[PDB]
Amino acid sequence: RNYPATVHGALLSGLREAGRIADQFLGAMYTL
Amino acid sequence: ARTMQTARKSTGGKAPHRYRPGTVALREIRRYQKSTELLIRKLPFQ
Ligand SMILES: Cc1cc2nc3c(=O)[nH]c(=O)nc-3n(C[C@H](O)[C@H](O)[C@H](O)COP(=O)(O)OP(=O)(O)OC[C@H]3O[C@@H](n4cnc5c(N)ncnc54)[C@H](O)[C@@H]3O)c2cc1C
Repeated sequence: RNYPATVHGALLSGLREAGRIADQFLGAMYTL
Repeated sequence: ARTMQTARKSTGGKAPHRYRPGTVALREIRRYQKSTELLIRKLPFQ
């Protein structure tokens, strides 16, 4: 949302979804 | 948006009460010019 149609925007979206998937399928040990 | 403008960046859109001296004096002038009561005290005068 904050950086659309840019390179850094897609870069952060990749980091975002990679963190979303890892917390989903590997578990989050930092939230406890 | 404007984040893609590399040249010729478009800058259009974003960034108590006191009375004045002399008033009470004149009002006193109006007050005593209408009355006729004595102004000097009676006992100090006597
Ligand atoms: C003309 C132009 C100029 C740009 N200029 C700038 C600029 O000055 N600064 C800036 O920061 N950003 C700029 N960008 C944006 C930048 O290019 C993008 O952010 C980035 O390159 C694309 O990232 P992405 O991986 O999300 O998209 P993509 O890399 O397009 O991700 C889609 C990928 O999937 C593939 N694919 C597509 N269809 C299929 C299919 N059916 N099956 C399998 N694979 C498929 C594609 O080949 C591609 O590899 C520009 C983009 C364009 C088009």
